[PDB]
Amino acid sequence: GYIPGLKPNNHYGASYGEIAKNCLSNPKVAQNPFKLASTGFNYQRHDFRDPSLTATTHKFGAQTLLKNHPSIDQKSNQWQSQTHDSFRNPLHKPN
Amino acid sequence: MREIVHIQGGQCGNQIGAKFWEVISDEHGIDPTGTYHGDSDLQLERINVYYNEATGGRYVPRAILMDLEPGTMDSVRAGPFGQLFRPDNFVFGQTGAGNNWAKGHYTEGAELIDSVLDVVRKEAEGCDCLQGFQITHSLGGGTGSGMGTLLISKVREEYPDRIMETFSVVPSPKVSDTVVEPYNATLSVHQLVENADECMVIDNEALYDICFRTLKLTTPTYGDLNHLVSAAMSGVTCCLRFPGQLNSDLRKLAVNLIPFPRLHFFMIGFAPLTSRGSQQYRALTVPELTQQMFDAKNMMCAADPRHGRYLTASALFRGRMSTKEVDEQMLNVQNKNSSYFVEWIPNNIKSSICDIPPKGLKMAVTFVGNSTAIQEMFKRVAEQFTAMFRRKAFLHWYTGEGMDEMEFTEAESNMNDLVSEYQQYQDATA
Amino acid sequence: QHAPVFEDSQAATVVNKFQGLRQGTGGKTSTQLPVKQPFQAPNPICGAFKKRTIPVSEFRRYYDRGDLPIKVDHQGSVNKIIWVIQPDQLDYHHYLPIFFDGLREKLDPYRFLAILGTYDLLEKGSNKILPVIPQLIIPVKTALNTRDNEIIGIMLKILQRLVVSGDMIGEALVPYYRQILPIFNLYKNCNKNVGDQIDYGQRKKLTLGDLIQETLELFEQTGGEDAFINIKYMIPTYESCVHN
Amino acid sequence: MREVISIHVGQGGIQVGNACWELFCLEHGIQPDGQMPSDKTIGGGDDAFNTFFSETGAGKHVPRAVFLDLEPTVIDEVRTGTYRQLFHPEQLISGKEDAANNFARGHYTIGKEIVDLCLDRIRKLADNCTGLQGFLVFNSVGGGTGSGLGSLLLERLSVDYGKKSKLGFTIYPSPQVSTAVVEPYNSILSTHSLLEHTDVAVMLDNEAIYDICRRNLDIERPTYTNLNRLIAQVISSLTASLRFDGALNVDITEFQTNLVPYPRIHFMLSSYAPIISAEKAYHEQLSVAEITNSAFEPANMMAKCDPRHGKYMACSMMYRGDVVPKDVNASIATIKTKRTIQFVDWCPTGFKVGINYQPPTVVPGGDLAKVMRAVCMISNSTAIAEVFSRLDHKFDLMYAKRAFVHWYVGEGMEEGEFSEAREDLAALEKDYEEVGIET
Amino acid sequence: MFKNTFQSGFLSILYSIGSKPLQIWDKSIRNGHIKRITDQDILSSVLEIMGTNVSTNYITAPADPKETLGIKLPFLVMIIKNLKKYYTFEVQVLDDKNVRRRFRASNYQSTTRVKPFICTMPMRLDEGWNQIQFNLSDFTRRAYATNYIETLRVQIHANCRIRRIYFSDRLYSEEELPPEFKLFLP
Ligand SMILES: Nc1nc2c(ncn2[C@@H]2O[C@H](COP(=O)(O)OP(=O)(O)OP(=O)(O)O)[C@@H](O)[C@H]2O)c(=O)[nH]1
Ligand SMILES: Nc1nc2c(ncn2[C@@H]2O[C@H](COP(=O)(O)OP(=O)(O)O)[C@@H](O)[C@H]2O)c(=O)[nH]1
Ligand SMILES: [Mg+2]
Repeated sequence: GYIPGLKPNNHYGASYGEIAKNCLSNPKVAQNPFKLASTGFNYQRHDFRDPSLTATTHKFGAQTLLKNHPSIDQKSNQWQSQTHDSFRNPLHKPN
Repeated sequence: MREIVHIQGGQCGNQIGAKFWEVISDEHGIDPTGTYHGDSDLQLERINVYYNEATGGRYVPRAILMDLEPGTMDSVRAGPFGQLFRPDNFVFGQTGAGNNWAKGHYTEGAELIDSVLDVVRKEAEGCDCLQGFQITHSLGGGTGSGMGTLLISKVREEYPDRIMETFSVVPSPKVSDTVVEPYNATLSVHQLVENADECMVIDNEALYDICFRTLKLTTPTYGDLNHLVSAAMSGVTCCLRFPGQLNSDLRKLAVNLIPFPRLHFFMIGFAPLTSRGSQQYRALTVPELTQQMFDAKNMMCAADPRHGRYLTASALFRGRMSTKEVDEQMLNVQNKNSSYFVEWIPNNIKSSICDIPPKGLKMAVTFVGNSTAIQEMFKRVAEQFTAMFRRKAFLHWYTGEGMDEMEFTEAESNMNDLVSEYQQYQDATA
Repeated sequence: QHAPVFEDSQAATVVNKFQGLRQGTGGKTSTQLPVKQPFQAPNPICGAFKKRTIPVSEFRRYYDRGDLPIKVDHQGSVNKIIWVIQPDQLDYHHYLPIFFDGLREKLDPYRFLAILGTYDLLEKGSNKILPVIPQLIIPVKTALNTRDNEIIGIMLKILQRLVVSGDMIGEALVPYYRQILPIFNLYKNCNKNVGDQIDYGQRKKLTLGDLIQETLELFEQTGGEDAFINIKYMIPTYESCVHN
Repeated sequence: MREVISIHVGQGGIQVGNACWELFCLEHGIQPDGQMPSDKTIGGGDDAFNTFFSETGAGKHVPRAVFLDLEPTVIDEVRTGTYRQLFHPEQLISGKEDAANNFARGHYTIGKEIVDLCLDRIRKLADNCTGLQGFLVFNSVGGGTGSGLGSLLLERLSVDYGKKSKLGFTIYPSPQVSTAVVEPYNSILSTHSLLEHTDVAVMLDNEAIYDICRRNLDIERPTYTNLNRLIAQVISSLTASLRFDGALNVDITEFQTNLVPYPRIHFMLSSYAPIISAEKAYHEQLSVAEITNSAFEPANMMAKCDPRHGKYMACSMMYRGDVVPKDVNASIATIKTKRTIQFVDWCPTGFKVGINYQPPTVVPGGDLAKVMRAVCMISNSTAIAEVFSRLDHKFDLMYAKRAFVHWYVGEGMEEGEFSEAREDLAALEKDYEEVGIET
Repeated sequence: MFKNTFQSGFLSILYSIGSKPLQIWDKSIRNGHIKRITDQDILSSVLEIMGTNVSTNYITAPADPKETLGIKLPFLVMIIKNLKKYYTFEVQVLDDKNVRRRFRASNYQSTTRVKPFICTMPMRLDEGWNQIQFNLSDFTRRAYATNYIETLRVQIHANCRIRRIYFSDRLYSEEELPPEFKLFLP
């Protein structure tokens, strides 16, 4: 049932136990930036405003894309996977 | 290393590139003035293929804006990011081809093309190890059709071992822009095929259909059409400027898509491309990218892909994605349309991966496929041209500038012949 | 024409029980009920070998009004042509394009007056053929565009007689290879797999596949040094002949 | 006084070759910079670093490899990463223009400008070692650079050094899934050159591993980074006896003496087990008897070839871990009893058993979980006739109209070369059948 | 097949002049074509095979697998028009020790090596009608130093025309041969 991580955004290759661990333990998947209510009554307070528009016409008509994309973190696949020791020990388990 | 230079001509060529560099400029993070303002180490690792250095620290686009009239090249400078072009690169005449393929191919282009070739020589010589050229031009414009086509001919006489990529926009039957389109378009292909290492057909008709069915944007503008074509520009060289799991240069793509020496015409497409308002809802997950790749509407050319069978296709997947499901989807799309794929070339789908997405997306796919459909464009162009010739309509300008009536019929044999011979492999079986 | 009495058409094995309006696919949502197969597109075949519909040929226009001097004698068993004037003086550069335009014609007597006329010019003609080579391509090209077994066969007999007729004529066809060759690609391997059983097409070489090969070979020997290099760009299947 | 020189050619070799070193680097307490820490030393025995490393006198060490590739992008990545300090600067020899999958390009026209330098670097490393046992060569057949460079380098080596043994860990194209479109062409040519110049070459087809990954690790999103790692473990297995203590060891020279019945038939396919993730690796005993069962399970074979369609010639199946010899006796006997594994008539017993104690290591950040016992098998079976069977058939279709041919004839190679490869592959087809016929 | 049968002077495994030219032989063609015609060099019927993909097309001696064509005839000869394309022909032999030897001849190969199962060698075919007398006795003794008992199989691929195939049993000149075997000049 619905690992919030896998289907929505593609995850790079890894173990199913490890990949699942990373998602439900990270932030997000919670917290309301706008404070709308579950009942559906805080609706009239929020404005439902998307800040990804400027205008157009008479030159260019595409408009840039919404914040659902990466930046700054751009780094090849080789970087993430290959490193010597800057990762959690496979068998640490403090006791 | 393995750098490229850009030589573009015609008003269609000059404007189209202007959004081509602007799109390229942002990706590397080079601001209009020329001072680095990027964010990543990889951003500059391969700034040498398209950009050159000079004391002062700013970068130059290795292009030579060439056209036969002063308006176009004076205008492009004033545009945004319009300061990058080197003033010495500009070359232009003082008469104007007047949409006459004769003017830009025998009488006017010849006189001026002597110098423009010199700048081609200088830029080409400096590079470390030249790879090839990417030519932009529209076959419907006299000066563009003639001067652009005559420029390549001598170029093939000096660098026999370098690749030549040409982007042409052919006049579709639905919407036409010049009464003399069929004459100039028919002549051009006679020489482009024999000289160009690769030429990709682009149809204006498809774009306006694309802008509505997918974009749904109410008011498309000449910017909108340019944006889509520019995007596919980065696809062919997307992984050449970055590291990745599987490198793929222009030569490798050519080595795997041209079955026989006489077939070097392709058609392209871009994805994902979803309406502005409804962009937050879709899920960008591998299959959604591929299915949008093979749909008829997304195809950049007015020719219907499913009116013929694919001889081969190459998809340059780009971004972060596991290779296995990248490959598995390709296999699934090879049986489900088994008949639609020619059966004497087993396993006829090619794949590639690059790990640097542009600004605004997490995954995308650039499509370059060779399909039997393109016979529709040549026939339709062939049919109209054959109609105007029997009555000597509009012929009297070309004949007055050094040409003879015989020269056109020689073109007629070539255009149709390639039309028939293209379909010869469309029906052969084991 | 005739038509069967369609209505009386009968069926025997099928039973005469009628299901009626009462049916219903509801209430029995099992896992093996029949599923309608969705409509599917047919496999496109296109125009590999369809007829080409040869256009109007110039031959009749000249003979109809009496401008090509030629007569159909009958003294011999088979019609043998007689030249009105001794064919040495004729301006080959003028009429020669007219003749090969006749290759298309099949109806008598033009078709008979078409081929036989061509042969005579190339036999006695020795040196004045060469200047006419550039203009000879146009009539022949579409003829190879006919895609008709009767039409295509004769020219192959025509071509062989064309090249070795005069010295140095063979090489001049090399730069024109880009136009004559195309058609040869299609029929290269259309032969009959009769096997051990004998093939009697010996007296009449109507086997299209075999006829082609002998045509290409004769070109390269007479083509010269550049005979082989250009050929490979049109029909890949060819294998070097002059070279060991 | 024992050593081996590693050669990586082509991106497929380089990327997998990159993988094979992290496993080798960790297995002896050498950090990426190459310097052994003065504290926290785990070293059992001495000279263990000598099998693949050479001392620099004080401090760090060096790898015994030479990387070759004409595409700067793949090579340039390593020199800017976290292993820059490891390799010797002037052994990553590379060019400027890509091979472009034209097998002739890397073997007649473009390759000749780099092969000369590559051999000279080989001369320098030959003198440094004492009694070199053999070379390990990695390359992906499906590429001209790997296929083109591999043939040229091997032929030069076979004449330069002589009788020394060489091993090739190739990666052949899959039955249905293949990335390139010209892979069939360069496959036939490659085997022609590699059949007459190599001692032992194994099969590592990509498609099979994808099935290997899915069944056990339970991961539907694999990538080449995970793929290559699995080959790393098998790389470690084949060499466990050259740098460690044991009860019954095997030398590399004892491979051309137990696994190749005839000079021609020397293609063998591997299999690895167990590979159980950390999420499930600790709910079973992993007995020696049961583990060897997974070794011969048809699905886990290293390549997409079902062994059940043929004979089993000889399986020099190795061990690492906590294996007592008495248990191995019970494992070999049980395999012969089963009726689904049938051998040849002229090979009564076809097992060469080996044992080593140093247990497999765990590479951080990977997928594998730690285990006690591991068995890697190098098995020669008559089923390999299939892989060559399909490859030859594919070649027939494309060359009937000889499409794609004219991109090669322009590289200077004679036309007759393409047909000649068919004689080598086709003739090989008739040989397997003759080996298996009962007399 | 042909065992316990007399073999002294001549043996006509294959021929072209007859009601049924090929009954013992078996055919398997995928892209080629098989037929017979009259040749312009020698006025007689000759069997011809042409095609591409030299390896795919062939015609085998034994009717089906799993049997033998053992013959004690010391020599092998064969008449073939030189078509000036790819050409091959291979035979398999049995030595004193129970081993299987097959020799394959190629016109398009210039380098030869012996091998435990295959021993390649080049040829040269001249224009005009020609005949080749493959020794089959010294060659086997020059590659493996093991005498030859019999020849197991004779195989001919495509791109050639053959009038007759026969085994010599001793060196024969033009004079000795009866009228039939001799190839009378046009
Ligand atoms: N096992 C494995 N195989 C790979 C990997 N990357 C590519 N391949 C194989 O390599 C084949 C294509 O060749 P490439 O790896 O792209 O490189 P190449 O063969 O050396 O040829 P070039 O790229 O021109 O240098 C594909 O068919 C894959 O099977 C990888 O990361 N792991
Ligand atoms: N993509 C794009 N194409 C354009 C634009 N404006 C014109 N065109 C194309 O340019 C063609 C006409 O080119 P033309 O001006 O005659 O070329 P010239 O003769 O060299 O100046 C038409 O077919 C249009 O499709 C534009 O803003 N964007
Ligand atoms: Mg490469």
